[PDB]
Amino acid sequence: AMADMKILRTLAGYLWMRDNPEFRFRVIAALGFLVGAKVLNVQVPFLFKLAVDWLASAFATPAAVLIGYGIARTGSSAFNELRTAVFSKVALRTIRSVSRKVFSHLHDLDLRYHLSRETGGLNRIIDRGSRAINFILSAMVFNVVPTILEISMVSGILAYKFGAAFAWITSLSVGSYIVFTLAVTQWRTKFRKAMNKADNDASTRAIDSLINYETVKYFNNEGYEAEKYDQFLKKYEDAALQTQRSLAFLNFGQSIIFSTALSTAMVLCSQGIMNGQMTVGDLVMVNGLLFQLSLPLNFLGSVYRETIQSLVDMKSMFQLLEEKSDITNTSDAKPLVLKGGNIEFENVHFSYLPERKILDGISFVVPAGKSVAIVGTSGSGKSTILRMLFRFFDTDSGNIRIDGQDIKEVRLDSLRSSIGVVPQDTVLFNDTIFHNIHYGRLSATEEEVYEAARRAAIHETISNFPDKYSTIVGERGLKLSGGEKQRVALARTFLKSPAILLCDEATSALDSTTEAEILNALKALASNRTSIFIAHRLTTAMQCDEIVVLENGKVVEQGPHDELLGKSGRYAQLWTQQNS
Amino acid sequence: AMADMKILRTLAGYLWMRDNPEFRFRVIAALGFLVGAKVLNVQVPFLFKLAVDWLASAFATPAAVLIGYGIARTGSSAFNELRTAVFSKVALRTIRSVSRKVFSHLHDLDLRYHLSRETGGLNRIIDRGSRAINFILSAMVFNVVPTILEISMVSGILAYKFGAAFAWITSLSVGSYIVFTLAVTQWRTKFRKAMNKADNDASTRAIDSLINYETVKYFNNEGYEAEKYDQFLKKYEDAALQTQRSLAFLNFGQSIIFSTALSTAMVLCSQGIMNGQMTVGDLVMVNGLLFQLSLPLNFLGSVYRETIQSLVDMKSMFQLLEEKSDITNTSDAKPLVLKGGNIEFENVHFSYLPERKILDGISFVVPAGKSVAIVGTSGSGKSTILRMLFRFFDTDSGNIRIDGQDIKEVRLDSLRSSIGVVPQDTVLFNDTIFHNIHYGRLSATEEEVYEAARRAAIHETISNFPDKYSTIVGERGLKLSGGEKQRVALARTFLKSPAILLCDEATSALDSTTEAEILNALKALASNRTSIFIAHRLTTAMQCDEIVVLENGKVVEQGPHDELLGKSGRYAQLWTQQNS
Ligand SMILES: Nc1ncnc2c1ncn2[C@@H]1O[C@H](COP(=O)(O)OP(=O)(O)O)[C@@H](O)[C@H]1O
Ligand SMILES: Nc1ncnc2c1ncn2[C@@H]1O[C@H](COP(=O)(O)OP(=O)(O)O)[C@@H](O)[C@H]1O
Ligand code: VO4
Ligand code: VO4
Ligand SMILES: [Mg+2]
Ligand SMILES: [Mg+2]
Repeated sequence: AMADMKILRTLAGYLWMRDNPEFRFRVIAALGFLVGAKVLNVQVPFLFKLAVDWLASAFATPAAVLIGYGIARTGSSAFNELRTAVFSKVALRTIRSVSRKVFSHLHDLDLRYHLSRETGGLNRIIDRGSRAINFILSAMVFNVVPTILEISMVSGILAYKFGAAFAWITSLSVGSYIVFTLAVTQWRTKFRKAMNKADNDASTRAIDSLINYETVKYFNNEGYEAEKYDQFLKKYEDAALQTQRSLAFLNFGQSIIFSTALSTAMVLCSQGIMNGQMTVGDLVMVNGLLFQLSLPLNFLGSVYRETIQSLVDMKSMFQLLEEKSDITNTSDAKPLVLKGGNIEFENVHFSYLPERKILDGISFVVPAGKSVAIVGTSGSGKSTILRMLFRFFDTDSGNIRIDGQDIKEVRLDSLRSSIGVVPQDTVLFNDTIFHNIHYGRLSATEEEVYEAARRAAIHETISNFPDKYSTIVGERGLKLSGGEKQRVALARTFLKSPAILLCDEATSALDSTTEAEILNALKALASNRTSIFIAHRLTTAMQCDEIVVLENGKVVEQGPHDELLGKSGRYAQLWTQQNS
Repeated sequence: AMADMKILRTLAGYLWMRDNPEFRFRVIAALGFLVGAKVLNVQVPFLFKLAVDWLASAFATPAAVLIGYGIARTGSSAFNELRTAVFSKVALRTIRSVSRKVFSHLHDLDLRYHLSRETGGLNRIIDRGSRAINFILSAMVFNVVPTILEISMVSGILAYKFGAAFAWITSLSVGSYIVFTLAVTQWRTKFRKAMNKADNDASTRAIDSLINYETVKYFNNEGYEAEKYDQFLKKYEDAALQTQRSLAFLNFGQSIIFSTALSTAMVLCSQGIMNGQMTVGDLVMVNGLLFQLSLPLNFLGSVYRETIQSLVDMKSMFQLLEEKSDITNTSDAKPLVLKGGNIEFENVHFSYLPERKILDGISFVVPAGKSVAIVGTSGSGKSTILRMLFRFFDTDSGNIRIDGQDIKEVRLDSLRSSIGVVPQDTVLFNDTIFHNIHYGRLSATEEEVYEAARRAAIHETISNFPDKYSTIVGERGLKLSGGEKQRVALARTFLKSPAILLCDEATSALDSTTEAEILNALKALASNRTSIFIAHRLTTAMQCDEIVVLENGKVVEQGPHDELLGKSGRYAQLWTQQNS
């Protein structure tokens, strides 16, 4: 309950944004436009009644009255239609601002929220909530107050010409109506939540199946996905069908309470034909007044039903907005200043889950201007150090140091800009290859981009393409070949030119002859700055000065290439079979 | 225009599905429920008027009349609410069937449509269209005919008591109203299409940015995505703002034509106070009758506006449904029968685009029970043959033969089941690893799955996991390591056990010591059936009997390992530097 109150308060603050004085003029103009129509709408029946009465008692004068009636009809519609134009602008501006803020916060969220997300549920929630905000903004300003005022006016009219029992009857009817409506809305709130949960799951299942299109084409199991989607759609079918019947119960209950209220009103007055109310003029008055109470009352019931209905969909975003990143910067942060690349590890211990410990007692030092290569079993978690060094996941009980400085103390913005890393799996934007290669540094010019491709051994291949530097790379970089996709990612790091180089499985999908050229380029440019290369191939680690072997989360042997081969350790066995 | 007529005809056929006799009973019940309410609704004012007139001329009899008035009010609402329950069921069933058919056709579509799709536009279109069908189904059955009948009845009532000019005035007003409404709807149709196009682009851009989360976290360029999303949202803002004002023009035009029609009606009758219509009773009659014409007429205008509005969103799916796969099976197809794996190529020529030719004059033979390995430059397009052999893309001017049979003539279903391929890039479902490894063959039992993992060198690693055979693999298999993800894909092919094995970059992210065990398992199981291994590493091709070198789309050297080394060709140079 109090969570919804915070949601309404936050939305209300957006409407009354103090920064823009134009919005203040815009909102008050629409309100005055509504009250002007409401006053004129009341005046219209009075003008018509006066003309009819005057004509009955009795030409230019009726014509002017009929002309004035013409503008009155035009004026009532003119005020209403001209009112919604302004509020539409302010509501749409609020929609855009809220969507942009949600987008920014979603990208601000931590990595642990990702890698386990429901792809599709996020966009479905965003669309559903963005559709919901417009109605809540539109209805709240113009509908709640005038209807209550009209209800109060009609209540005062009915209080006039006291019947000494009609007030009690209508109070009881109103109380019963409110109780019934609140109970029905509270019951129906549960059904919408069940339907919403099923809809997101089907969408994310469909999107996952679409992502697995290559696998479901390689394997003949195509009907299984259709069957699962049919089951999810059947669940959504049942959830939606339950809601529709519940709506019919509310509508039937809506009429039955008013129908018996009208019946008991006519019965009560007919019971007093003699020794009581004897004027038949009052008989039509009570019927007309009750209808005049019914129409605004029915409008109020729809407004609350739609508001509580639309507010349920709103809880989906704002729960996501309350999510906070686990990793946060220190209250006092020092900018990262380094004159050389030195990395030190002091008994780092880290675990993805409390049950299993991946890293245990790993300690190594990276001298400035030197390259260190780590090799080992694929299950040893060698790449976890590279991910942890980038501070994707914070350390538990270990000390990590760069140039004699605390990485945790150092600001994240400064930390994530001095070093550059080549991803193990290359992902490319669905945009031009020129944009993909220029994403490394937007300040770079065309000459810098072209020379970077030459050292990546890709400019010659690009020159032979039908569209030089303009081919459209497909979704997730599927259109380009594996090797060329690998070369593109390396070119981004080359253009970025970071202080510390961290390549992860660089020469995996690359032929032998091109790898020799790439390694020579690395050993010339990266002489003055430290780098760390990780790869199972023995040829890339041979050139490195220092080689260590990591297995089962603990370092085994350290030293240069010559010492490792002589020691006849784990490294020697790996190189022996590779040479063959 | 005629395209929309086909769309309406297809939707109408779903409602009258001949297979289910229950639907026929369901639709006719609702129609009879509506006409019963309509007849009773007309009777209600007559009953009230009779009671008032009888009471004025003049108790148990009025009480029974008021009681009967009570059921009349209850009966009118009971028929209407009980009507919508059945049609909701049939409409939702139609929705589910249409969504399932669209899902199936989308997965039926060809590969060329994929790999260049707009991820997100598809789901947004599906959601928008699925929301649109319900209103069109609901409104068409119950709204078009009764409103026209009521309009005709009121037109006949106005034709009664001829004024000799009111019929002409109302005919002119109706014609002008229809012309104005059609013109406004035709003009507004363009605005909706512009808004719809912008919405899909923003969604697909956001989803692409979410997919590129790792890259936008590795590189500090985070604000660029927000700026692009803001620009797209601003375009959608402008497109939506243009629509809202156009709606206000229609509504203002709605009232002004009726307001002047009422004004000229009152002016015309007031002009004939003398020497004409002198009874003031007719003055209120024309006013009441005009309002009785106005309410159904306004309802008709809203129905057409909503129908033409919702039909624009419908064109999005049905254009996609008309899409047909480029590759189709032959009219007469023979089941694939083979006693051995023989593959023959006869001057195959294939090109992704007409500008560049990738494959030119490639001819090779794969003997039964033998393994052939191809190596070369990454840009030589060696993997295109494997993709083409699976008939993802049809050949242009080449002959491809399996066991002396035409692959094109052989049915696609039979062709895509005899052979199995390991993808170059491994994609895993967002489900349990047990389900991922069991996807190879649903008929396999638990024992077959467990023994398959042992030969994949992954059971030992899985046993040490916190959740044995129950860990949840993340989206696109990001949670698991590269090596373990590679091993999982191999286990699927092992469980499938196809007649022809085709591995693409199998031992890429795998340490040396595990690769020796895997290769030994391959050489024992795959002795009786042919296989093709492609990889840049020289150790995997050494064991193969026949080695060929493919560069620049043409074969260079062929023969066993010993002959290739002696020839001092391209293969010798590649192996020389690898040995070092
Ligand atoms: N997202 C994850 N969730 C659970 N366990 C993980 C995850 N990533 C890695 N591991 C564990 O870490 C080990 C591999 O570590 P990783 O850093 O992936 O090494 P590499 O990348 O060199 O294969 C595996 O045994 C696996 O169980
Ligand atoms: N989807 C594609 N669109 C355009 N060109 C492509 C596509 N896939 C491959 N190519 C071209 O084919 C060559 C690589 O072929 P490919 O079969 O990817 O070989 P490999 O997989 O061994 O790298 C590249 O030079 C590239 O230009
Ligand atoms: O040249 V490949 O992308 O098939 O390793
Ligand atoms: O063991 V790895 O997945 O970093 O090649
Ligand atoms: Mg490859
Ligand atoms: Mg790896």
